[PDB]
Amino acid sequence: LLRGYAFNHSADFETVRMIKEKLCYVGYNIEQEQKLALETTVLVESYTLPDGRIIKVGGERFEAPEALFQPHLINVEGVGVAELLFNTIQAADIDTRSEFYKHIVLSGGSTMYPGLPSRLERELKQLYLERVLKGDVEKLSKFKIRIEDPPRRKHMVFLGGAVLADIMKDKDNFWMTRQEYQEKGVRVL
Amino acid sequence: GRLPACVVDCGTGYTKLGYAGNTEPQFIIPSCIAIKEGVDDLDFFIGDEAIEKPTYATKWPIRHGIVEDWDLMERFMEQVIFKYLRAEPEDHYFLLTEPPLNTPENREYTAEIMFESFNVPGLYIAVQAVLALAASWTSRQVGERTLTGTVIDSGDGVTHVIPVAEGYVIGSCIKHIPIAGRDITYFIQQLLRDREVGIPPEQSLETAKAVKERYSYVCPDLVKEFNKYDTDGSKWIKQYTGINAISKKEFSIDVGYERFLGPEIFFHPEFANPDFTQPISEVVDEVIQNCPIDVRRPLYKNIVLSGGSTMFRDFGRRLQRDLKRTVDARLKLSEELSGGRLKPKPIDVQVITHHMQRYAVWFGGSMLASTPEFYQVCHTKKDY
Amino acid sequence: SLHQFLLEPITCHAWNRDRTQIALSPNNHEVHIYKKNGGQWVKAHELKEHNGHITGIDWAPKSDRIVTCGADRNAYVWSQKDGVWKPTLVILRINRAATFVKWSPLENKFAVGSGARLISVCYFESENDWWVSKHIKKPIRSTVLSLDWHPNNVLLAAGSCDFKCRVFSAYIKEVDEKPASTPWGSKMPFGQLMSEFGGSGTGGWVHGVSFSASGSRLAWVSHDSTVSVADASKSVQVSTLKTEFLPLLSVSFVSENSVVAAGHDCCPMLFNYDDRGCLTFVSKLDIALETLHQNSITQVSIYEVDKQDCRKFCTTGIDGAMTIWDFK
Amino acid sequence: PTSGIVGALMEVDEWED
Amino acid sequence: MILLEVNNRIIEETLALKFENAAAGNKPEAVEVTFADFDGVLYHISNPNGDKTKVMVSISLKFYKELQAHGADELLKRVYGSYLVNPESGYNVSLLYDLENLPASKDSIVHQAGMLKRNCFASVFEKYFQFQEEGKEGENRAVIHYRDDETMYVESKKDRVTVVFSTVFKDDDDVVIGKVFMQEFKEGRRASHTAPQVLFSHREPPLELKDTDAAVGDNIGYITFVLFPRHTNASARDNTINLIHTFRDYLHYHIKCSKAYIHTRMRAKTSDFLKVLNRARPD
Amino acid sequence: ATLRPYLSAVRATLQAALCLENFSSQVVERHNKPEVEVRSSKELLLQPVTISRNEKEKVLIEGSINSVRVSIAVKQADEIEKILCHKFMRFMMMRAENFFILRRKPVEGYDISFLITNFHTEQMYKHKLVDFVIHFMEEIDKEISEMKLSVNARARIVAEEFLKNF
Ligand SMILES: Nc1ncnc2c1ncn2[C@@H]1O[C@H](COP(=O)(O)OP(=O)(O)OP(=O)(O)O)[C@@H](O)[C@H]1O
Ligand SMILES: [Mg+2]
Repeated sequence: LLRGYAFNHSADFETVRMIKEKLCYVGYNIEQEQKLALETTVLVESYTLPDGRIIKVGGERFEAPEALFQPHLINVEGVGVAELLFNTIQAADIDTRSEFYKHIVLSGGSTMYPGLPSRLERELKQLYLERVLKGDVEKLSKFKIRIEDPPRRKHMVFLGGAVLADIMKDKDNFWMTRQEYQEKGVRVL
Repeated sequence: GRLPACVVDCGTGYTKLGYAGNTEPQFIIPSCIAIKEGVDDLDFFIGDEAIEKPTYATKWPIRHGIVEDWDLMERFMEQVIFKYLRAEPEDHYFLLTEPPLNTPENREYTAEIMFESFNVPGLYIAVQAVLALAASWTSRQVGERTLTGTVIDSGDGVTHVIPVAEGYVIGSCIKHIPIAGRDITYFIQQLLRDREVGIPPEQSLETAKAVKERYSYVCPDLVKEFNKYDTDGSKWIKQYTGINAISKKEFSIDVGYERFLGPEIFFHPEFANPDFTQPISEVVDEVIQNCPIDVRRPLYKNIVLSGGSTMFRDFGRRLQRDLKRTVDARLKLSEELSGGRLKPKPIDVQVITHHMQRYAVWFGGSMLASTPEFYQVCHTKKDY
Repeated sequence: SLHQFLLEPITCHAWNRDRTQIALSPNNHEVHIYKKNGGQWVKAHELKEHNGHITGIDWAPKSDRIVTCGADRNAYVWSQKDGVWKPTLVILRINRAATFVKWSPLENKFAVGSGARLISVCYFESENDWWVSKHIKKPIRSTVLSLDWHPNNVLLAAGSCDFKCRVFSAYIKEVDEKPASTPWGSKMPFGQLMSEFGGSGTGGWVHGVSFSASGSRLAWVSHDSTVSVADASKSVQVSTLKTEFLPLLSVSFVSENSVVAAGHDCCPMLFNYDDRGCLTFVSKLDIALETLHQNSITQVSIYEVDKQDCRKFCTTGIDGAMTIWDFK
Repeated sequence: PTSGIVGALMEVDEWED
Repeated sequence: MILLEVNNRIIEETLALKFENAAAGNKPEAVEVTFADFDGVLYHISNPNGDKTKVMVSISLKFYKELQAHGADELLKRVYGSYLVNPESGYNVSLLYDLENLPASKDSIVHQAGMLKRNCFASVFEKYFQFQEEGKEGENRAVIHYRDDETMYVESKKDRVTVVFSTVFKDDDDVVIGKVFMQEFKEGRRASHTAPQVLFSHREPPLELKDTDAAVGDNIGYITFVLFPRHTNASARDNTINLIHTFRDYLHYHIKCSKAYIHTRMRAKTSDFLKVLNRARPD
Repeated sequence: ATLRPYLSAVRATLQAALCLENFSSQVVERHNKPEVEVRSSKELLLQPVTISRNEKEKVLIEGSINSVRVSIAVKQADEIEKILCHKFMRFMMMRAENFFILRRKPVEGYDISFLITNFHTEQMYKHKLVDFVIHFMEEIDKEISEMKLSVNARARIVAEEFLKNF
């Protein structure tokens, strides 16, 4: 809206969604992003509309996706995804904390921005090197942290359902029988 | 405040010039530039000396509320500063005016033309809504002075409805009605070129504008006025006498049904525009009820009118009556939806008319620029 | 003979066995299949599953299957079992963008070159119906840009941005059978460096590599406007020629003695390699610009039945035009 | 601001149917 | 335009409208307007404390004392006649007009009302031009301050009279542009044969002003007009005084017009480059 | 005479540097950025090259695998040429969203600077960009040398019209 481009809230919701899907990305280092945005014109791209107009989107590409890491920009009180992950892993029993550091899986369609894999690693490493192991930068090598994110992130809910129905296709205890609700009306499985 | 600030407001049909601290503008001129088609660049005329001139091509550098050519706006500002206002730009602060929904590029090119070419010490570009709403306090009670309202900006181009809440403009909820004064005079021209013979083709626009400005008003219902015109013609029918451009032959015409069908196309846009059918009574309601939920009531309580095309008689009365009618039914539906145990408080709708309504933006600019603390707000030369 | 398909560039092109259908990628996230109905090219099918720029295609003729790889870290294997093509999933386990893909002579494995300093050799498993990958990563320091296969279905050439051209072995024991002895070497475990080249001081990025029909000779082009041929029969020896033209982006053997090249000059060229170890320039083959292509040529392929008997070759590039060139 | 503006202000029937 | 007008437009329009409406017979209205003009002056048109049948036009020069010393009161008494009045609080000179007792010819009084600055300044030039006609030479020069950092000097000899302007520039662009423009004035005297003479020296005062304590700097220039008695005779005095009155504003106006002209040629070249750039696309 | 060999040398050096390809980043996943602004891998960069005619007019060319940067300094004779050159370059740099191949702020020590990416080489031809740069290096000198005489010729008429009356 702050460039001379007026899109109403209701009827143009699905027109700006294509702009978000096509041209948006999360920056690794904010500094180089701003340096390229201020002293260089290689971030501006032209998008065509159904009406035939051509609009230009510039430095707004890497500002919209950063409500996730800094939630206060759109009036949401909290800590952000990177710090909330830290507060969740550092709230369980000590023995199983290593079992969760190594295996973090990303799912859903709102984690397909370019660079979102490569930013959470840096944020967790910095948040775990100034809160838990303050200073003494030698033991981080022994501390292994790994994030798994295959290029099939969107449909991982479906694919899991494609496996669990395949293994347990035959034995008739996994399903809730029709006759169970003819007499009982509830379930315990 | 060793010398007052300069206020210049540029529009599609008129430009208003003056000095800070005065109630009236010192010059309201048409926004026309005429040129000839060395020092041939300076051979041009602006304003009333450019409406008719034989060996000079005239044109309008502002269309629809945007600048089309900048080489003409530069020259227009040169002869605004150095002929009419007679001010040296090196020792005066300037308060210009931007259209609603202006791009940064258009805003920055004006600063380029001002700073790089005129050495202006200070410049301030102000949105029209807050300046229009500031002038509303001249004819209001002492106990109510707030920056919350909805402005119906009318004029010669397109009509805007802009809400402002606590000093700032809510950009999303701005909507455009494509009706304005130019469409009204085009409509009344077609009405007059069907019934009366005696109008030369050349002076059609001037006679239409004169009939619009002198005799024009709104009526509650159309059928009763049509009946009253035929029942008693002496009271409601007048004569207009005009002077021909050739041989000074005076001519006369009768003003009839075009009196109150002129300003009716605000409330029935399908009379003259086939692609738009929503009355203005509903656009204001739909703009107000798309905002944050805590500021719905103060916006209804303050609906100010700024622009020349809202100068008709009884214009606010129709808006008030229609908005009251369309909110009362909604409250009745809400009450009946929840039985009859509790009756909501009825919403007070109010529209405010002033003596200063044709040039409200300039008046607000003059009042803002006379304060001592205004000089701490502008962008200085070194900032550019 | 020039034909202009689209004004946009062509990233990559693939041919089929009968030279009737063609697969193209017009610089977007889609693949278009065209056939020839008489004497005019009309589009046939569209394949769309990627969500990123597509960078490589190849068409296995005997099995009739299309492998596609792109910059979204994905790869798919398209097959035709009904009228509509359908995909099959490939697990690659790379975290950067893929850059090249190629089928093997026996059509049982395929090699993907990527920008994570990896080479992924993928093979099929049917217990749960997908492709599983193995990685070669030991001596590579940068992104790979070119790949090629040996006739004996084991060895693999690679060029990378670290100014080196390498020959590895990609023997997978679950699929392949035991190989014979080659001049390149004897001991062939998986992922073992067999030979390395690239020592010339002022080395540039290698854009294209290729093997000969006999399998005992390798050729590659560099960004310092040089072509080089490495022989391994008499001895592990090299011969490098320093051309006076712009860089070359592709190379392919026509026979045991001649090699054809193309690049940014928009004109294919022919070099000759004598049996004694000498490279000599012969001539151009195309005697606005005074050249049929209006921009750089990105890919060179063979229209005929390849290195056993090659007569015509196809060129495609950024201008959007595809050209067939005949020696006779 | 608003204080300066408001300080400088003073210094310088046929319808229901 | 080329030549700046010497008549204030707002005074002429307001007084013309009010006089024609008064002669029509309608009631007069209230007017309360404050202006500004070149060289830091400040006007005020108002009603004299409530009564709406009279109008008062007052001027507010900041440096009127030296003009009063050189005899500006006599010319004001001579020209405007009986319209002079006791000045308003905080203003030097005031003129009063009554709408009942109005002359039939409305053009002369409204034409004279606009030349208030010219009539304020004309006394010095009149007094020093009388010296050649009467021959009483040997009198000291004068000094008049436009603004906080500028001066006019005037002096008369037995065969010529001279006026020296001191001009200042702020922007470093204006320095070079002014050197380009105002070097042309030195050769205009040689281009004609019946014109006055112009002289200039940069960054230092001339010999007549180096004796005094003038301003030395990079931004200050000195422009010397030399006039002969042929121009300053009795018959052609008014045309001379009308045009020497405005020379700083003239030069500044042309300097600020030149850069605006350059912007147009820059826009044309920008459009040309954008056009030739777009001819290389395939589409 | 002397400008023609300079333009020829700049032409020859530009033709040997605009041979670009596409390259996704090997540091952060799925970011395509130029590899001459974002300097993150020494292997991908080429040696800078400078070509000059005298002690105050020279062109610097910096190459890479998917971007080229070309910085140009122009001639200046006196103060008026200096300020007009500065004004003209500031005018062009402000309108950099329309000039697709123009950098917003120049490299220190140089007046104007272009940045050309592989996208601008695929959407346009190759020789026409080099011809555009060669046109750029001479048309500006012509334009400013014309503007000087234009401003000089605007003083004669003003002085004559003022001196004519009295
Ligand atoms: N009674 C009236 N008095 C004055 N103007 C009137 C009246 N009735 C209609 N008008 C019209 O009002 C318009 C006055 O122009 P106005 O100054 O309001 O526009 P603007 O601010 O220049 O335009 P825009 O806001 O579209 O840029 C003219 O078209 C005039 O015809
Ligand atoms: Mg207005």
